[PDB]
Amino acid sequence: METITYVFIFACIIALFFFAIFFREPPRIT
Amino acid sequence: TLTYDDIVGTGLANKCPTLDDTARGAYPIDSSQTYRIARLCLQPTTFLVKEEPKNKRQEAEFVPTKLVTRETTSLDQIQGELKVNSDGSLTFVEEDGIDFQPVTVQMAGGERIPLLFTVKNLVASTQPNVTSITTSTDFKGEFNVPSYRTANFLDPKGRGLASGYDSAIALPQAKEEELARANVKRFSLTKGQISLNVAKVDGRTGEIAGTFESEQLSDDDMGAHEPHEVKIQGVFYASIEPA
Amino acid sequence: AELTPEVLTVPLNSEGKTITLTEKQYLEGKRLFQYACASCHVGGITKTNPSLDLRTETLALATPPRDNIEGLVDYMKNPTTYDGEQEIAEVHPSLRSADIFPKMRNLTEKDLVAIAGHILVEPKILGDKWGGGKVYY
Amino acid sequence: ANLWERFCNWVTSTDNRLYVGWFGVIMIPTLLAATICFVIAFIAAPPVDIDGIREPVSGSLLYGNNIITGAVVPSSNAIGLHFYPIWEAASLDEWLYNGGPYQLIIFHFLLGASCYMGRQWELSYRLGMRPWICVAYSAPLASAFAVFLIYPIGQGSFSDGMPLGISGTFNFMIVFQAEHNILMHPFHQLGVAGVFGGALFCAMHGSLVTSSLIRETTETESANYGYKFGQEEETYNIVAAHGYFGRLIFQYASFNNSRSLHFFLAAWPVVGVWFAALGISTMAFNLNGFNFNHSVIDAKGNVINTWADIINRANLGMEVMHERNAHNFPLDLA
Amino acid sequence: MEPNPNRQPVELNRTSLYLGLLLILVLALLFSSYFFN
Amino acid sequence: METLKITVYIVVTFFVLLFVFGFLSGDPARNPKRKD
Amino acid sequence: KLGANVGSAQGPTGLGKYLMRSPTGEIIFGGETMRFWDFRGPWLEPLRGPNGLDLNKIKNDIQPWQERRAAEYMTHAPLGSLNSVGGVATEINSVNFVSPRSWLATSHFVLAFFFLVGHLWHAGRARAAAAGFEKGIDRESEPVLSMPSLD
Amino acid sequence: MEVNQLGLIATALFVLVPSVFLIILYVQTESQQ
Amino acid sequence: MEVNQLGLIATALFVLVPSVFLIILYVQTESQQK
Amino acid sequence: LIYPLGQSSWFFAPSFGVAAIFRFLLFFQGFHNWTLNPFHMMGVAGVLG
Amino acid sequence: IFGIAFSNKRWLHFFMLFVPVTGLWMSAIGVVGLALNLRSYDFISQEIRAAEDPEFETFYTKNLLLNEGIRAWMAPQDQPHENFVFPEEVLPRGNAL
Amino acid sequence: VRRMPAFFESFPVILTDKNGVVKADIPFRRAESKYSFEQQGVTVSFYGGELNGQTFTDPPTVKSYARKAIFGEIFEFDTETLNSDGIFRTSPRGWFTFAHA
Amino acid sequence: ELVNVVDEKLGTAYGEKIDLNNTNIAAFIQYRGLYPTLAKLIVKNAPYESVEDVLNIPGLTERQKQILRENLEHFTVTEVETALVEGGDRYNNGLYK
Ligand code: CLA
Ligand SMILES: CC(C)=CCC/C(C)=C/CC/C(C)=C/CC/C(C)=C/CC/C(C)=C/CC/C(C)=C/CC/C(C)=C/CC/C(C)=C/CC/C(C)=C/CC1=CC(=O)C(C)=C(C)C1=O
Ligand SMILES: CCCCCCCCCCCCCCCC(=O)OC[C@H](CO[C@@H]1O[C@H](CS(=O)(=O)O)[C@@H](O)[C@H](O)[C@H]1O)OC(=O)CCCCCCCCCCCCCCC
Ligand SMILES: CCCCCCCCCCCCCCCC(=O)OC[C@H](COP(=O)(O)OC[C@@H](O)CO)OC(=O)CCCCCCCCCCCCCCC
Ligand SMILES: CCCCCCCCCCCCCCCC(=O)OC[C@H](COP(=O)(O)OC[C@@H](O)CO)OC(=O)CCCCCCCCCCCCCCC
Ligand code: HEC
Ligand SMILES: CCCCCCCCCCCCO[C@@H]1O[C@H](CO)[C@@H](O[C@H]2O[C@H](CO)[C@@H](O)[C@H](O)[C@H]2O)[C@H](O)[C@H]1O
Ligand SMILES: CCCCCCCS[C@@H]1O[C@H](CO)[C@@H](O)[C@H](O)[C@H]1O
Ligand SMILES: CCCCCCCS[C@@H]1O[C@H](CO)[C@@H](O)[C@H](O)[C@H]1O
Ligand code: OEX
Ligand SMILES: [Ca+2]
Ligand SMILES: [Ca+2]
Ligand SMILES: [Cl-]
Ligand SMILES: [Cl-]
Repeated sequence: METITYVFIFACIIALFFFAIFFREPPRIT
Repeated sequence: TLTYDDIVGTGLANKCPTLDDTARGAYPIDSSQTYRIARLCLQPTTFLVKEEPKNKRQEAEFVPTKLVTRETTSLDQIQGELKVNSDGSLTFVEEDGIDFQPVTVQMAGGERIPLLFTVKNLVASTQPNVTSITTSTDFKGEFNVPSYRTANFLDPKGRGLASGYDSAIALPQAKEEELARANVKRFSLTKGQISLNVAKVDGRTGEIAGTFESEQLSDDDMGAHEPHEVKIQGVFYASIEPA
Repeated sequence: AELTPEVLTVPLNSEGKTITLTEKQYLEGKRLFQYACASCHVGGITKTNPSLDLRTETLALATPPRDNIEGLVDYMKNPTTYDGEQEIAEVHPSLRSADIFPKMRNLTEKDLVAIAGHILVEPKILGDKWGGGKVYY
Repeated sequence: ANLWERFCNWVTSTDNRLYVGWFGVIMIPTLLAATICFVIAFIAAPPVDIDGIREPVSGSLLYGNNIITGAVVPSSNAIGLHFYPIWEAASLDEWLYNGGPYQLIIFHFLLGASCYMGRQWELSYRLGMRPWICVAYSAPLASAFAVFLIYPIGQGSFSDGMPLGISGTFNFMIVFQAEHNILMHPFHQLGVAGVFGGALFCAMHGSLVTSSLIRETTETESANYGYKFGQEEETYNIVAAHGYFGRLIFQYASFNNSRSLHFFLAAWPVVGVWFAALGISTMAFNLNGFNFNHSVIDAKGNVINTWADIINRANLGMEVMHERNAHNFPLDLA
Repeated sequence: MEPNPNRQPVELNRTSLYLGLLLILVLALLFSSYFFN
Repeated sequence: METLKITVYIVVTFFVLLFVFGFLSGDPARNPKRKD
Repeated sequence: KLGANVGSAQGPTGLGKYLMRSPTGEIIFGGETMRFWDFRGPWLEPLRGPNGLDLNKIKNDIQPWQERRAAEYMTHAPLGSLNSVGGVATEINSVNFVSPRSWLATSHFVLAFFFLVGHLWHAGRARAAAAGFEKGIDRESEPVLSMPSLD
Repeated sequence: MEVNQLGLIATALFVLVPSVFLIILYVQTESQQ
Repeated sequence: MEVNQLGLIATALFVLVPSVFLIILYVQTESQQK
Repeated sequence: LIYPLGQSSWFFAPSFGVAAIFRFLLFFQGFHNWTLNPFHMMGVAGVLG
Repeated sequence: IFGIAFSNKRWLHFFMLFVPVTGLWMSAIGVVGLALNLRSYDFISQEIRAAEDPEFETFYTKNLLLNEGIRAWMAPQDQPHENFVFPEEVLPRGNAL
Repeated sequence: VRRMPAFFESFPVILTDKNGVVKADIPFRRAESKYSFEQQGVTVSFYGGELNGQTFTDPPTVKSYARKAIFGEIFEFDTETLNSDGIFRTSPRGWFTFAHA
Repeated sequence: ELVNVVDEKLGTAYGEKIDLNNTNIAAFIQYRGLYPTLAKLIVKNAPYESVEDVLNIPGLTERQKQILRENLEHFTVTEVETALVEGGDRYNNGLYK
């Protein structure tokens, strides 16, 4: 159970990196 | 005829010397002379470990294992007296040499089995009436297997036999009876058995070679757990000389 | 506390004749001990053989006794094992082996007396620290 | 256009979401290999005989670690500086016992990070920027080289490289103090002034700019909406910022040249961290911290301890305990 | 990217929130004994 | 292990050749300003 | 010399206390120095044979010059402090020693490192200057403003 | 009582996961024009 | 490993409660008339 | 202030000096295992960050 | 280069304040615990396993041995008011050193 | 028995006579031990409490009580009811102080 | 069944005198004339059924036997303990200063 927990949190962080980079709010000059 | 630099890093330094297929002669034993083994070498080619099945009934078998400690396993530069006995048998009495190697092997599924592969204090004798050592000669003997770790060795919590803590200091108010086997270190000393089957003899040089099989217990981690039974098979080399 | 004539008075021989070293003598001894000896005997231990130290009680039980100037000077000319049985100049710095231990080449009798005097005075100052090793640092 | 020319155009393209580039061609596969092996080893690797004494140390989660205690453990002391790729092992089991993952990880990581630094040069050139961001990154890069490569080289073993784990890092630090008295080394002292100073100037600069933002928003809005990405005008009043800081200390202690200011922010932590890296890299060849042990002596010759001597007592504890089964002879000489 | 014309807003009115929370909380009250067993 | 060794050697050589021929392919001219 | 049989002496870990095997089988010295078995020097090679260190030569053939050299080299290991106190970091003051090898390796690492940084600094600058943007971005002609958005 | 030790986490997520799904949907409905 | 039997629920709620708070806020910001 | 006030006396506060401060670090390693502390680790992240 | 970038200069500068300021504040909270010896000294699961299993070792158990060395070797000179006398034979030490 | 100060997670076992002179200890390295309970014939006798009037001479037993004496007076504990792990915790005095500081 | 055999040994004459059958060789330095020459012979020729059998080592000189007699009062013998004599430990037991 602990190992699952640590790996789960880690996996979520990598998922977050993907969305933060590729699905970022795009920078727009206005 | 090779130098260190020819050999360094090839793996050849862990191999015992061999004899040509033509070495099927006979090395005369002069009952009047004194003799020595000036060099005994033992090179394991297989480590087998006896499985421990759940019900004693069904004989447990020795199964093959994977060596994880590399080419560091051979015994060599071993010497000692080669006695001629009343009945013409010979008795090798090991005096000294590189007569032990720690070895770790791994069972199918990953369990590691450290052992002190050794012939320490070997006394091994042939059949009676060995007027000449030939490819019919055999040696059968017993040897001692001291604890894999020696008395100073400290566990990862600092506990030891001749040094170290004598309790689980990280559990200051734990009851101590349940940790006695881990807390009180013990030093094993057991017997192993070996047979050396002579397959080649150079009657001129006094060199012999063959195969061996030894049986001995593995590491018990200074009494923490039960040891396993190990069978080591390999090849050997010995050079005999008038002493 | 001071480095007094009293502190500086040490056995010259086994009969209990003493010599009072001068301060210059003490300081020359320290300096020469560093020059010739401290690479193995820093602080009174012996790095290449930790079983034998330079504590005065240890020197006293050496054969011949080494707990005096003359014993130490003799050691520096012709060193022996602790029981006196083997001469060890081939592997230990001495006047007799100055050919192979060149830092011994220019040492005078007065220099050896000085090194000997340092060895006997240091424990009177440092106590169990002298020959004690890292436990006493 | 040629097939090769189209590919070169794509590799060096300014319009890829992540820049690739020629350094990128080496960086991408090496970092991916290091990362994949790191994650699998941190989860599932069996214990590793780091000190070559058949005493294997468990680093992985599945073998009883948590995030804090887990590590990819350094390769065996028996290996030393020998190159130990997977194919030099008889089996993966042997490779795992002996700490093969650590070598594969560190060597790919150091190559991939060196190429990261080149890539920062490369993109700056493609974009018409000035070229020295890569020079600032050379400070942490040099420090990673110091702990994973230069230190092992000096000491003769990758078993003495920094472990890839949180508690293992602390182990490395404590043993280093015992063996080098690094706290007493002026390059580590410069490192500290670099990172404490870096943090102080970071907070300072942030607070000074934030203090002087021009009012562009109402009370119910985040002030951050008062700046639009790419606007021409500066978003704060540097004269007001300077007027505050100049009076806080005295006028001449304050920067009103933003270029000098930003140069200083770069240079202070970068130079300090170069010196930290050079501390580890020269303690690698055992030129160690200042040793004032028994430096102070009274009229008689009694040692009068100083705080240096108390440090020495703590260092002794670390020294005598570390790798408690590894030393047979009285001096730890590497 | 050109906008996707298939996108639609989603809604959950307050009554639906309350009905839904009641379903979940009562299901939990019913199943929790079996989960603890 | 031999097959693994050859595979990695091929892989590494492939990428290293990309890097070298890549940077030989008119790299100074791949900037937004002066191209000679 | 005291009587130890050095070839058969098992140390605390199970490995030989004085002598063990390298990973390819050569006989080498034991303890932490197992990492240094590639070392070769004239005081030691007389003890080495085709198998590595030769137990017979060790037993019978070590000369006093070899003993002297080993003692000298053990006690001049290249460890010492910045103020030239020779020995491990916990050593007391007494011996004024830092090996020339430590001096020369440390100095040249430091110099070689700053020279890599000088390389990057000047190589980057020479590219920027040859291309005409080493003084900054042309406001009237900012290259990124003419590139498509990343997203 | 010797209950199943996963009972607590099973119960807690059984409640929280769908409750929070609903809350998310409700709140963004309220915030629509 | 004999870990604390509340460590799982504590970690889960530690993650879930604040993450859900942020998700609620983000989605209702997106759904506001743009 | 707080730290020595929880301990036996001011003796255990940091002394004001370079080596004295290094001693204080090493005391905290040996007695408090302070590097294991997640509050220290967040401090590290802030300073290095 | 890195996948993300600042786009808002005000946020950039506020974050420069936030990061080191928050870090120092967290370190202070830890020290307030240490005032009471309320340490993160141990992981209990590690110690239960290690006590029962003398082949289990991690970097965490390795560091505790170093700490035990530090306390025994440093305490007599560092805490003179305790008048500690630790006979040579009680000092924790590994082999040889 | 020399008592454990609060600072120490672990502490050696050292016994001194009434003038503070060391008379016995539990050695870590044994090869140069001079003060072992075995060399010094240390025994323990209890007065008051459950063990009143009892005397122990078996050195492992005497050493076990000496390890307890570093904590002060010696108690019998039920470690089963709560599956107690043997590692000290603070009281509400400690928790209150921490949270409020 | 679980006793530490080294601590037990400390409760025998091994804890009081030099045990000719078990004690590490450096102990012979405590008395005049025993180290290294007689020390080596004594360890090499162990075990001894009684202390006085030490006088019978082959090849001792007449002066050696006399030095031995002078030091019998500092010697003992106890049963050989495997833990103390394996590993070459009588010649180097991992302790230096
Ligand atoms: C990666 C390495 C690393 C890093 C980056 C840090 C970072 C930090 N450590 Mg940790 N430490 C480490 C490794 C590290 N540590 C290790 C391995 C140990 C062994 C356990 C420790 C032991 C340790 C201890 C024991 C302490 C820290 C503390 C700290 C914090 C100090 C913050 C500060 O600036 O105080 C500097 C002081 C201040 C900011 C106070 C105000 C200073 C005023 C403004 C000075 C004014 C001076 C004035 C102008 C006059 C100057 C005169 C001049 C002549 C000198 C910071 C989070 C401290 C902490 O947590 O504090 C809560 C602390 O007590 N560390
Ligand atoms: C009871 C009685 C007697 C009462 C009497 C009281 C009384 C009236 C006294 C008056 C008499 C009197 C004045 C006596 C003086 C006594 C005295 C000397 C007291 C001691 C005071 C003392 C030691 C003060 C310490 C001062 C000190 C250390 C100041 C800091 C200096 C320092 C190291 C600064 C860092 C160096 C430096 C160049 C930093 C710049 C980096 C930085 C912050 C960048 C960020 C930044 C900067 C900008 O600039 C702007 C723009 C922006 C954007 C920005 O990011
Ligand atoms: C024994 C005696 C011999 C001593 C010799 C010692 C040798 C050491 C070499 C030191 C001399 C080098 C000086 C270079 C100056 C410089 O950088 O100019 C570049 C700019 C120009 O200044 C700017 O000057 C500008 C004009 S111009 O560029 O100079 O033309 C002007 O526009 C601007 O307003 C003004 O701020 O300087 C600045 O930006 C001012 C910042 C303050 C100093 C920054 C440099 C050092 C920081 C690193 C410290 C690291 C150590 C800490 C470790 C943690
Ligand atoms: C593995 C990962 C899994 C993650 C999945 C998590 C998501 C699960 C969400 C499911 C919850 C949905 C509940 C919707 C609740 C809800 O929205 O109801 C009201 C809703 C009315 O919908 P309308 O068509 O009126 O549309 C209004 C819209 O605003 C709704 O979006 O009707 C239904 O959804 C029909 C079916 C449910 C009818 C349930 C009523 C139950 C009555 C009370 C029962 C308990 C008491 C019993 C006493 C004995
Ligand atoms: C070749 C590719 C190499 C790198 C690839 C992977 C890099 C991943 C980068 C971080 C992505 C996540 C960002 C989320 C957050 C996010 O999307 O930020 C995006 C945000 C955008 O900034 P703006 O200025 O545009 O923000 C506008 C503000 O006004 C909003 O109010 O960037 C920052 O705030 C920069 C500072 C945060 C930097 C955090 C760095 C984190 C490093 C990693 C730490 C965790 C390690 C755990 C390991 C287990
Ligand atoms: C290392 C190479 C050494 C140097 C330099 C010096 N000595 Fe030494 N010393 C060394 C060893 C290995 C031994 C033991 C030798 C043996 O087999 O017995 C010694 C011994 C001594 C002694 C005897 C100590 C005792 O308790 O009996 C003395 C008095 C002594 N050494 C003095 C001495 C002096 C004065 C030196 C400098 C001139 C010196 N030694 C250098 C190793 C080394
Ligand atoms: C741990 C358990 C977690 C469960 C998590 C569940 C995730 C729930 C995701 C629901 C997302 C709803 O998605 C959201 O829909 C709304 C409308 O409803 C969209 O909103 C769009 O339409 C609305 C309404 O006409 C306009 O005012 C708005 O300007 C427009 O953007 C949002 O742009 C979108 O972000
Ligand atoms: C993506 C999967 C990679 C992880 C593979 C883990 C190694 S394989 C793993 O090894 C263990 C010990 O050898 C065995 O006990 C176990 O049964 C086996 O599944
Ligand atoms: C039978 C053991 C030998 C006698 C010495 C026991 C010390 S006293 C002993 O201490 C324990 C903690 O270790 C308590 O849990 C227990 O209640 C108590 O009986
Ligand atoms: O391996 Mn890691 O650590 Ca560098 O010192 Mn030597 O070796 Mn080991 O001991 Mn101390
Ligand atoms: Ca046959
Ligand atoms: Ca229990
Ligand atoms: Cl360690
Ligand atoms: Cl060693």
